[PDB]
Amino acid sequence: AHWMPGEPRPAYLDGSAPGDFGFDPLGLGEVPANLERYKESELIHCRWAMLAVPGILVPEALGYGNWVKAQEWAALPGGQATYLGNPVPWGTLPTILAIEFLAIAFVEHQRSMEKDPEKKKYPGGAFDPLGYSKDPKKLEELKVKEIKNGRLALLAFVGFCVQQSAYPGTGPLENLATHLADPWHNNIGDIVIPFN
Amino acid sequence: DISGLTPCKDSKQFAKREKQQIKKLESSLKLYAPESAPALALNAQIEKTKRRFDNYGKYGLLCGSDGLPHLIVNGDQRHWGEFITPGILFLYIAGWIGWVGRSYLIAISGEKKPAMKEIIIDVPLASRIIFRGFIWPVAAYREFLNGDLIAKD
Amino acid sequence: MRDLKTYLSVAPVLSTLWFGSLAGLLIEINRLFPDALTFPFF
Amino acid sequence: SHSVKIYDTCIGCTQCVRACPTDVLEMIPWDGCKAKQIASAPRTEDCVGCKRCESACPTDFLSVRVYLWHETTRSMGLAY
Amino acid sequence: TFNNLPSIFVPLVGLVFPAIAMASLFLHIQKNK
Amino acid sequence: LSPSIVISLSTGLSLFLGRFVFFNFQRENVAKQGLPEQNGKTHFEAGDDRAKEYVSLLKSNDPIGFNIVDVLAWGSIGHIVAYYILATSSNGYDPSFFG
Amino acid sequence: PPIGPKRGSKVKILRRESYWFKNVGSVVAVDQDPKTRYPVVVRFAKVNYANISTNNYALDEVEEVAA
Amino acid sequence: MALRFPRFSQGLAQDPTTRRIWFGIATAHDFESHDDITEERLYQNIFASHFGQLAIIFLWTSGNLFHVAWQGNFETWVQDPLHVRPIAHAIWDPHFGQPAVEAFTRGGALGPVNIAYSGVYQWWYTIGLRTNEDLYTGALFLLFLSALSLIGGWLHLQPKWKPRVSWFKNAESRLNHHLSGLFGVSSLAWTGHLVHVAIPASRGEYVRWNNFLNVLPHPQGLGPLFTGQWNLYAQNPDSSSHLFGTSQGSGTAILTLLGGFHPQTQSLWLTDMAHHHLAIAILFLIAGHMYRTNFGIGHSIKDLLEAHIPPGGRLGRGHKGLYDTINNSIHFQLGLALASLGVITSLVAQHMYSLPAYAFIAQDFTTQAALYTHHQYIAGFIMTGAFAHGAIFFIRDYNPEQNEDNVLARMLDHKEAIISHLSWASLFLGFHTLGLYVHNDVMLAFGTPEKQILIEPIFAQWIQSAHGKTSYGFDVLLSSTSGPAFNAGRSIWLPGWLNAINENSNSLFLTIGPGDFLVHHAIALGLHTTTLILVKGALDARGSKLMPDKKDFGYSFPCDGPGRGGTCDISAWDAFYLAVFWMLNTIGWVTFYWHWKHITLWQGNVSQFNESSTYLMGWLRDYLWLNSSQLINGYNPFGMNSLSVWAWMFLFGHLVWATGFMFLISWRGYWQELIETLAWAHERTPLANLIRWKDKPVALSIVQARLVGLAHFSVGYIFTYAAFLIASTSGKFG
Ligand code: CLA
Ligand code: CLA
Ligand code: CLA
Ligand code: CLA
Ligand SMILES: CC1=C(/C=C/C(C)=C/C=C/C(C)=C/C=C/C=C(C)/C=C/C=C(C)/C=C/C2=C(C)CCCC2(C)C)C(C)(C)CCC1
Ligand code: SF4
Repeated sequence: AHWMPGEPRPAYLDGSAPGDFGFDPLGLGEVPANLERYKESELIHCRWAMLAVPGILVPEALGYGNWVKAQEWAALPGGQATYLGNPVPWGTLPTILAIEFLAIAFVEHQRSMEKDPEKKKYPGGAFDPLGYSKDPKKLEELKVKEIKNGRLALLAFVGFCVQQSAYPGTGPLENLATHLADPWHNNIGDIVIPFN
Repeated sequence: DISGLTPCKDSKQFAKREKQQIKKLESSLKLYAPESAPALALNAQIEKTKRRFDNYGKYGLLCGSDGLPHLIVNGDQRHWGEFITPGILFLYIAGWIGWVGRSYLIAISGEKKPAMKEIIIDVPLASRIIFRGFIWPVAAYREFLNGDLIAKD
Repeated sequence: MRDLKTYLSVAPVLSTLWFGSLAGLLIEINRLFPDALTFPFF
Repeated sequence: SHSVKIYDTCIGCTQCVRACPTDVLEMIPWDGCKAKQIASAPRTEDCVGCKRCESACPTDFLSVRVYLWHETTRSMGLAY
Repeated sequence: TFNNLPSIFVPLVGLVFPAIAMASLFLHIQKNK
Repeated sequence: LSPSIVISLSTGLSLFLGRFVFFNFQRENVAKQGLPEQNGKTHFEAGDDRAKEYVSLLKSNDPIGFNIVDVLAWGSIGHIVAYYILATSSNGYDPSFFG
Repeated sequence: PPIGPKRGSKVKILRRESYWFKNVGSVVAVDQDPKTRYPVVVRFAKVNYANISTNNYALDEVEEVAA
Repeated sequence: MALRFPRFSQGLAQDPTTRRIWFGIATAHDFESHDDITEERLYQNIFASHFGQLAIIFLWTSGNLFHVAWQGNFETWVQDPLHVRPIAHAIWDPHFGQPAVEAFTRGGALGPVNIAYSGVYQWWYTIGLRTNEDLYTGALFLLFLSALSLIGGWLHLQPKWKPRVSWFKNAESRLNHHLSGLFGVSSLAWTGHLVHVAIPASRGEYVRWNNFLNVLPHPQGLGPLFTGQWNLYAQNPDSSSHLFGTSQGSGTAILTLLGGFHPQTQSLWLTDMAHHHLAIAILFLIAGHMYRTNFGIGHSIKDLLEAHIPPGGRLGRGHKGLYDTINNSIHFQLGLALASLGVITSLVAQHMYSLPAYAFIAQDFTTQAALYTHHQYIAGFIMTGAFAHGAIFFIRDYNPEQNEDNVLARMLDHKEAIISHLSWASLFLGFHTLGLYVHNDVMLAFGTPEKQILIEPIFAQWIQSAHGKTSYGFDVLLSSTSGPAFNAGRSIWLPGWLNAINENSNSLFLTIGPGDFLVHHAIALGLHTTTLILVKGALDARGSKLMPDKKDFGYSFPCDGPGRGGTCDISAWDAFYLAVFWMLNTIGWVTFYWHWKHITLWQGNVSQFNESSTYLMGWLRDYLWLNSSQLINGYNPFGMNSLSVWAWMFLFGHLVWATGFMFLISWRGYWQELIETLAWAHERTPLANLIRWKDKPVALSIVQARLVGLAHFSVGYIFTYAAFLIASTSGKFG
């Protein structure tokens, strides 16, 4: 377990934590309270991004959008979201912002008030149906799996955002389609090396 | 054509400046005999002027409304030769000097009275140290990595 | 010559020799490559 | 008038007194140095402020120390 | 008499008030309680 | 939506967040900062006989401790967000991004 | 026992008000009297602004350098 | 307390010499150093002095208003503004000769008068204030406010209302009130003026105190505001044809965000400024309710500073303990205050010329030059004072044991790095700026201007092209139509802003060139070097290797004697004093650049500046020698003209700028040994032994004479350049 074999491990990164492959070049997690805050925020970023990747790929495969087309309707005054074709009757810009704020603020601020640093990241109980917590010998494996898939989804979200930045008006499945059609001449190389 | 500047081989004001300076030299050339030495020096200056303007034409210099070569120092490759290719050629040479005079100061730092080598330069030691700064950038790089570049007080 | 090389090693004599050589170098370069404003040799 | 305070870093070299053109300073007995003497300053009211005392003090910074203060006719170097 | 008012006040502030202030402040400068 | 509805809904949803959601965070941050300390002592403790924290205005009854000053605060945020909504909606402005 | 450094020991200075602050020096001599407040005479390679290369320093205004 | 005139100091009162007089004048407002002083009495004297300053400010503004109301042609100026000269005040000089009365009669006046180059005409005309009775009423009201401030300053010195030391140290309630009320309610009230008065005044009708409760600033009236339909206040923007002062082409809107200039006045829209002051009023009223005062909510600035300690300790202890080194230290407060004030004064100068707010203030050219020069020299002085008071804080008020390892002690931990890298930046800038200027001087000298090093300012032209200036072809965020910036603002303000900035005749984002690059780097040299001197004096205020006990000698002291090589000008005061020279040089550069760029724009030949600003004989010939002809011809042997006073003031400023050199070059010791001979001669001259001084006539003190030389120097600098910049800009007026 090491992000780069041959590099020395930080003394505070032993490998016991889930996904602790010793990757701290800049030295951010040197004090332990910041490291617990960073673990909580890593898992939060991870869970949001890996929930987001289906919400980006699926509505582009079948939902008739491309994950930014789902936002353009709010940029134009007059027009509401096309949740699978049908328009939503819950208003367009301001009231969805009200519901989003009033819902996620309550959820995330009931998350904030937790003091146990393990429940701050792995609460369980109501958030653990199906009883996938009653055996730590596999729960550690599942925590490593969560961390790994979540870091993968975070990198995939960088892929989404930067493929949107390089190609302004497309989506990731269109990028994969272009790479499956002509894989050599339609890759990143035309952007890292701009011809003009 | 960056920064709203026509190139100097195409700028009419640049050619007008050339013709004005050439006429200013020719009006001073009439007062001398065509075979005399002042006249030949003026003619050499005339050819120097003409090929100077031709060279500012061919080297991609950009001329403004005033009709003078402006330097685009931003980073455009077309004009690296205006600032960056000289600039590196400065930072090399300058960094030669400082890497020499520093190294010399480290080589006469361990003397008994090291101040009588500041005012009386050891030419053998200085000549040994001078070419050490030829490939100075790798020495400075490694001394930065080895910590020998910064004294530890 | 002993103690003449120490005098010629002194900072002003050595500075005038170095800057005379250097100034002649720059002067002959500007004779060879007059009126330079770019480095086109790459 | 002025305030010529001295400090215990004095080594008893007697050079500030020998520089003083107004007899502000005077060596006294002391036990804090190899020379077993230190430079007092009783006649501070006669101090002009010329700081010859501290232009002759061979310490790391200074032992005798002139702090310019209320200027009287004796401290303004006035013969009138 | 309103074009005559500058002629009243420019001396009264510029000659008279400066004499008043200079005298009074010179007395205040040299006073001793 | 009529402006009275907008003002009432946004104010209600602001002091609802203040009464129930963002109460313990605001109050614990208040206790954390505590008081303005002039040289260790507070402004009133050091003197000045005018910076006394008023308690006749903060003593109001509530099982959780809501006071009239929080009613003004959550409610100033309320009217502010409401008027932001109202003016932003009443201004027929086209952002027209990318087109 | 002789107090302080030795008559050739290298030393550095922790006196804030000195010219040679955080600069090394050579201990000339240490006065063994336990009544002189500044016994450690130090010699420095470079002069101060008063063209003086030495001053007496205290024991706690000095630090025996490990070089 | 004491006996003689410096009652506040019994050390100068017990001084037989003339130094008593001078030093009692100088140290009069240094309440921190007086006898029998307490922090309470210091704060109370400061408060009463602030009241006195506010009283003098309102009195000076009342004087402006009275002398424009009595002796001004303001009623005639509001008819044809851009072709009628303002009148500052009349002139009754009994030394004037009849030609000088014939010459100084301007503006259609009954006698000789002075031309208001201050812009009070334009500003007053823009905010309403049409007839002279309005200016009379304003002067009466500001006399009333002067008396009110005097009353307050006397009242808050009596024991029944003397505020306590812990009341001036309430650094949360004061910020709360000043942000909310002094900054927010005042901007709100200025919006109230611009809406009830200045916009109706620009659109004809004269809404005054008698008829402002029964006229509607907007035809609906508080329906839009209360109902939230605020767009109704931006309905009729009096588009593109409005004649200022008349109802032709007028509108009904009061807060429309249009951007850009009026077409007629070439100033900003009063609706724009109304909406502006309203917006910042909301922002300042919001920002006020931040600091906890009495009510159980808000922040404590302590636990914001104490809490901003970064983990990892890159700063150290952070701001732990910085509330106490500012709340208890008035010199830190004053340094920060003057820093912000100098920054925003420079901002005032830099925005009032490029975004002129007043009607027909861009059309009178001498006014803009006088205003920019004024506010920039004021800003440079205020900045120099910010730093001087930081040095005085480091000496008098800084407690290192209270702020160990915090973000402020870390300055002194590595002050050598700051000072040496400022000494690198300034040295680089000067070496290269001067090298390029001298290269171009020599190229123009050798008749080869094509060999000049004309480095285009691509990085400022790119910013201009990021604002809509289509003069460089960079096609950036607001010069490119296909962009997010030219889409989210193309419907609100970018029309007017683009049509204003693209106009080559106004001062908004002037077309720059290589001379602008070179002079901007001269400006950077000036700022970096003044900063170097001031920062070096502030951080070496407590001590250095040459004088580690400097804190014990105070801020201003002459020297530390000739010993230790020589300690001339070692104080932090001396650093300030040298930095005033470098500051005046810096502002002279920025204002020479401004005035030549603008006089070439106003004349029409921008090509003159663009081809002549790259070499210094162009600045000496085509700016100083060329534009000073009509000035120095203010009085010739065969007559004089209206610029005679500016020629005389020009030479006067030269004379005192040279007299400062007497005190700066010639130092004491020569003068004491001269005045000793003079005292001998007076005591031995018959019929003058009768007369004898009471104060023994000593020469000027050393630090005093540095101050006096600096005062003569700066007075001459300022008067010379004021005379030249007004005479040249008023001899031709563009
Ligand atoms: C700091 C500001 C500054 C700058 C940037 C310049 C820049 C320049 N000036 Mg100006 N000048 C300045 C100040 C400045 N000057 C001042 C202050 C004066 C008055 C004293 C002048 C007076 C002046 C005159 C009168 C003239 C110039 C000229 C020039 C040009 C020099 C051409 C030349 O001979 O170099 C050629 C290059 C060299 C001499 C360097 C050679 C270095 C040696 C050979 C070592 C390099 C090789 C090395 C071993 C590395 C190789 C790599 C590897 C294989 C090892 C150049 C544009 C001349 C010109 O052409 O006008 C435009 C000219 O006629 N200048
Ligand atoms: C011999 C030279 C001389 C003298 C003495 C004067 C005298 C005067 N001129 Mg000037 N003038 C002169 C030559 C001279 N003129 C020349 C050659 C020209 C060019 C043609 C002019 C052009 C000119 C103009 C254009 C104007 C004057 C004005 C004035 C008057 C100023 C009003 C006044 O006293 O306010 C009081 C004076 C002051 C506030 C200035 C003094 C400032 C002091 C030094 C600074 C403060 C120091 C300190 C705080 C106080 C210490 C003193 C204390 C004891 C009171 C005054 C009569 C003005 C006038 O008449 O308007 C009313 C006016 O507008 N003159
Ligand atoms: C809301 C209530 C309130 C208000 C209005 C004020 C107002 C003021 N207080 Mg404060 N004060 C308050 C509450 C308040 N205070 C409380 C509660 C306390 C106790 C904690 C204090 C304690 C206190 C002290 C200790 C002092 C003051 C001072 C002052 C005065 C500041 C000096 C000045 O004129 O700045 C004017 C500055 C501005 C209006 C800011 C303008 C800056 C902008 C950004 C500039 C650019 C725009 C420009 C205005 C346009 C010009 C164009 C043209 C019109 C010229 C001012 C009268 C000082 C004073 O002068 O005492 C008399 C002083 O010493 N106050
Ligand atoms: C024209 C006058 C002038 C000039 C050139 C300078 C130049 C300088 N001053 Mg300023 N200064 C001046 C007037 C001037 N000062 C005045 C009147 C005062 C009031 C007392 C001050 C007060 C002052 C202070 C208080 C400070 C400075 C600083 C500096 C340096 C700033 C860094 C810089 O630009 O260096 C770039 C170098 C130059 C501009 C030097 C120009 C000369 C050329 C480039 C050198 C080569 C010439 C030639 C080849 C030599 C041959 C001649 C000979 C051997 C035959 C620099 C040496 C600061 C400083 O030194 O710190 C860095 C500082 O702290 N000065
Ligand atoms: C000595 C001292 C002192 C004094 C000092 C001083 C005087 C300082 C000054 C300072 C200054 C005088 C500063 C200034 C600064 C500035 C800055 C820092 C800026 C920034 C900016 C920015 C950040 C920007 C941004 C932007 C832009 C670019 C434009 C548009 C908009 C935006 C926002 C985007 C004190 C008392 C403190 C203390 C003690 C020491
Ligand atoms: S202060 Fe100077 S003169 Fe006096 S004893 Fe010390 S070293 Fe000698």
